[PDB]
Amino acid sequence: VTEVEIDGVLHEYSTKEGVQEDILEILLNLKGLAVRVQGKDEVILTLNKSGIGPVTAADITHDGDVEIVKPQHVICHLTDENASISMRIKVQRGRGYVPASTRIHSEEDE
Amino acid sequence: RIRIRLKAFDHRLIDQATAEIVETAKRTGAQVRGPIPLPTRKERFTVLISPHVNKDARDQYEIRTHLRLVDIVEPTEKTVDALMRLDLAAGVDVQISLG
Amino acid sequence: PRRRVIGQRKILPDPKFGSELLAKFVNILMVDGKKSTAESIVYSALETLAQRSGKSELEAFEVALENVRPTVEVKSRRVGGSTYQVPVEVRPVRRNALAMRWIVEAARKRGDKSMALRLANELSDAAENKGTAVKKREDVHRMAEANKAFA
Amino acid sequence: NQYYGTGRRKSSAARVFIKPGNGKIVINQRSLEQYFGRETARMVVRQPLELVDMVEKLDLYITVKGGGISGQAGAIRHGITRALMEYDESLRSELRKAGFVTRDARQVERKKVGLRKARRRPQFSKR
Amino acid sequence: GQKVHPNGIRLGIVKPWNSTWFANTKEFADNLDSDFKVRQYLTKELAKASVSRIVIERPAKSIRVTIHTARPGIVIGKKGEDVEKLRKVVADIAGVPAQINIAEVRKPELDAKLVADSITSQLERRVMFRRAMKRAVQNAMRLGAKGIKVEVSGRLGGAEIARTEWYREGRVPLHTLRADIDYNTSEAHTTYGVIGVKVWIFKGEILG
Amino acid sequence: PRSLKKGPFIDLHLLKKVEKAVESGDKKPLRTWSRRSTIFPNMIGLTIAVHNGRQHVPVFVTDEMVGHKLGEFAPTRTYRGHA
Amino acid sequence: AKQSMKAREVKRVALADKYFAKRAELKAIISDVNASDEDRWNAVLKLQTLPRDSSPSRQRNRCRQTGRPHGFLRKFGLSRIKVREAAMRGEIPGLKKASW
RNA sequence: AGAACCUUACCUGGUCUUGACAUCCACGGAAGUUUUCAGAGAUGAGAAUGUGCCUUCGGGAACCGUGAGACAGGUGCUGCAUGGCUGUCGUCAGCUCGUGUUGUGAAAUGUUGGGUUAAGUCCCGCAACGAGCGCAACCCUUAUCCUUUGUUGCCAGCGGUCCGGCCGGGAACUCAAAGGAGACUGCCAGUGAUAAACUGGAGGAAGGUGGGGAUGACGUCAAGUCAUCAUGCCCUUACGACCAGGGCUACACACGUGCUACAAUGGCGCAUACAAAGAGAAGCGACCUCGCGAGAGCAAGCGGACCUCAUAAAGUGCGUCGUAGUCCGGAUUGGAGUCUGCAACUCGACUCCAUGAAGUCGGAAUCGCUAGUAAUCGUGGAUCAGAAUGCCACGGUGAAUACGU
Repeated sequence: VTEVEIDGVLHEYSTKEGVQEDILEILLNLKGLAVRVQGKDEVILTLNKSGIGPVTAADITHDGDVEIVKPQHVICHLTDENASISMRIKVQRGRGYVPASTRIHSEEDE
Repeated sequence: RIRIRLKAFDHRLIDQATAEIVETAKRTGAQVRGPIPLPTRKERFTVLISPHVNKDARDQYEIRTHLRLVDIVEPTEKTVDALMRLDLAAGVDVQISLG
Repeated sequence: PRRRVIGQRKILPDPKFGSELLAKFVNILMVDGKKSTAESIVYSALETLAQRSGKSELEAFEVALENVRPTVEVKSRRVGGSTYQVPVEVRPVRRNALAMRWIVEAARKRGDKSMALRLANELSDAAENKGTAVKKREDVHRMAEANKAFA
Repeated sequence: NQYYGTGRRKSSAARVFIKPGNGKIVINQRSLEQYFGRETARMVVRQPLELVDMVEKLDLYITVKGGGISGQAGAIRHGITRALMEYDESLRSELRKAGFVTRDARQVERKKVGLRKARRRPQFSKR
Repeated sequence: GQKVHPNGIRLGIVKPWNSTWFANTKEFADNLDSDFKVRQYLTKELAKASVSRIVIERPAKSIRVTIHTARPGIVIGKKGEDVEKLRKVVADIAGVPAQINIAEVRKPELDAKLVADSITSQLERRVMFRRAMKRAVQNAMRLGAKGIKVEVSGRLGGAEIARTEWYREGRVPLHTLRADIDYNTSEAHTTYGVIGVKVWIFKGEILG
Repeated sequence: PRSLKKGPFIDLHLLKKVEKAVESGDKKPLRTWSRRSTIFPNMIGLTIAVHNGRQHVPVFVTDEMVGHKLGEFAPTRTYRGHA
Repeated sequence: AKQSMKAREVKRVALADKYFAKRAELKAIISDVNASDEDRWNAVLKLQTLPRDSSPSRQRNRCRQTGRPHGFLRKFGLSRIKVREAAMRGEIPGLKKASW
């Protein structure tokens, strides 16, 4: 996971309506994710879910060439039934460790 | 068999789409027919370019609609469904048709 | 033109006799790019002509042509106040063409019914040394003779 | 065994096949005399063969599409030439001399805005 | 009206399209109309925000707008407050689900349209047109444009007889198709009349 | 002319007026703009002032005028001569 | 074009939208050879009664931006002049200058 | 890139005046839905249904109604106030600048000169040295090849046959796109100033910019357009708005651009062959049935390499006419009708039967075209209910001539 895009958010240190984990907790639990793409080298997934209960990794509306190999990876704990969450993840492919500070100016595509 | 009609204005984009579709097909199912290029529609237009009058003054535009016919011979359980989540790049109208 | 002389384009010989000249003649005859009809007409003319004069189809035609070819034509220089027509020796390629053209013109003029027939008649006349094309040729020559002082 | 050459001239596209035989020409399941009513066309299709004495030696099956008659004939001729080239590869020079190896690239010039045709400009007047 | 439009001649090669969608003859006109509307709205809204290029892209009955702007901060406002607001109106305009993206324009002195806009603004607030033009040219050059041209036309300094003046610097090849020529235009609605500003900015040649 | 299957054309209002006139047995001229209206057998005897664009011109209907239209007997343009 | 003209056009369009079902039906009735004469007559008269602006052959195709009646194109819904502008700007997808 | 109505901006009448089109409040009513008489219509008067999103209830946002004004509206004037867009010389090879130098200076030089080129193209020289915009190249298309992928496209070799690629199939060929290769005076000889080049030839599908298109320098014409659009005085119970009818189609005449002719290289009749490129859902409409025909009825196939428009015509073969104002020519007019359309009177197209003008190659003069060009033959498209001989496209056949300045 490289870029996470949640709707109705300002920064990662805010909080959201209807969830348990805070947004830094959500970003950590998304950093632990294990994805296996086949054809492309950069894909965009989608997670949309409402209702009371935990948000597994098995709730992501998969495409054809992406395979999420951990169907019990928890991300959120939605508590309000009127709460919703719609995040759009971006999954690149590389090696080593490239962090946010160096990837703050390295990124060319404005 | 699933016939797939890709239509787009940009040819490169269309090509990219086609490849992607093939990839999607080939991992899940087996015996993808192939990316067959149909004839391109070159819909031309002439217009007078003056605001008022000068009739020999003209611009001749066109829109090149490209066609790609991809066919899938064996629709399995896994394969057909894979396209639902697998949306293609924008500016490429796809048209799947089983049988 | 000013800049560059160009090589004359390739001409196919006619299917019946295998002749370049004949083909050229046919082309000259032709109108509205209806080549086939024109060629048929030409053939008809030849056949009738052949029947009339004996010989061959081609040979007779050649003979006819020979009696209408101009040795010398004139051109207008006009360097002075009034115009002076000057004679000039007309080249092999051109002379042949001119005769053919004249013949065609004569045929067009002529009061007989079918085109082919008219053409045949013209050819016959040429062979004998009477008719329209021959007259034209004579006139051309005559003019040249008159203006022989200029050279 | 059958040898082959593609023919093309104007909007015509001939598919000439050369085989060893007696010299019978078939164009779209019709004889040369049936298909080409025109003598000129016939001549053009026979030209290359005439040039290199193989009229009696080889049969040729043809199928041609597109264009008119003359164009079609030309295409056929071209195809034949190609076939010959493929087959012998020592008759090339003769063909070149003739002018049959050359694809006649003359297409019809497009109509151009302003003009009535490819080059015919409309009638001009100062007044 | 001598010259061909520099963007328009290059759409197949080095320049891309703004509206990027497919549609059949049925829905195409409507789509175009929608695009026109939304774009118009955006221009009206984000006038004070320096906006260069609106790129519309609609897949699967849902419109994706991409606003290229020099300062995202004024277009976004507070994080997801202004953008969100924009989105619903865009959707309304279209009649479909909307999605607004905002691209940040690096080097607004090299973006031609932006420059033109700036010039227009200057003209409106009664500066010496010539000095503005000079500034435009100079700045671009400083920033690393291979070349720039700007042209302004009509009622310059409120003069009765209209004229055009233009400043070029560096190289601005227009006949060369592979040249990245960012062209754009604007109009200063002054007290004496309109003053049209054209500007060509040559980023460099593309090799492919 | 109009198709035979469609029938003849007359403006509804005009027709109504004609009917009224017939009922009455009056011979005061009916001013009308329907130049496109065909003349009918029942209209014979009536004066009907047809518009010519400018003014209403009186047309006493006759047995011969039936198949024709009202605009045929109310010329619009007014050319006398060039000299 | 004027605003007024545009408004008129819009009105016409609206009318067309409204009265389509009825008008079409009437037309069908008129056509239908296997039908009564009186009925046909009624239909013909009925049609007359309906508003004129209800006809689709009344409404003129104008440019969607400027309302210019002439020089129109159907695919784009725009007059030539505007279409060209759009093309130049990149606003019409796929459209570029053609040469052959 | 299409005037019956509409369009329409004009005329005649009939009407409206915060208005047909917007924003704003005030307050009367949910919007809207159906129907009635008068009227040319615009409009002016009636009968049925509904009360949705929310209220410490002075009410609201959509959508009608009325009055006030703020304003709307103007295809009204100025293109000699303008922007934008366009023509034009001219796709003509030119037009400039910086720094240096020359001249009191306007200016010059570069940019001239020797050659050469399609080219201010390139070389060589030289008080110039450099640079930019243009001349070229990059882009599309067309001409040859290769790779990839083969249906709705193809059928070389295989088997079957209703002798139809139609059905097993085959992936060859055509064709279809996508990606590469190829042409650069690169190779050879001579001429040339130890050059740039030129002349020829070899190969090659293509040869010297291969053919065609797009591309239009600085500028010129106070060139065109305020009626596309935008934009810096005038009208505002009317130079604004609605309506019906008429006009834009008038006709002593003059000019422009086209079509069709005057015939036998032809007309007519019967048979019969070979295209390309396009369009199509309020759409293209097979087959079959009826109609002399335009068409009508029924009604599949098809958002389309599949189905439809859709028979290409000139051509070819056989017959006839035999140089006549004709079996040339079709105008004109009468009758009767078909389709579109509320509606074909003014004023549509097409059909059938009749009618059968002028015209026998055109005065002075005057235009186009150098090749797949002209000439001629059909085909399609846009606008478009309908309405092209125009415009924009497509292929068929297919010349003549260029000595030269």
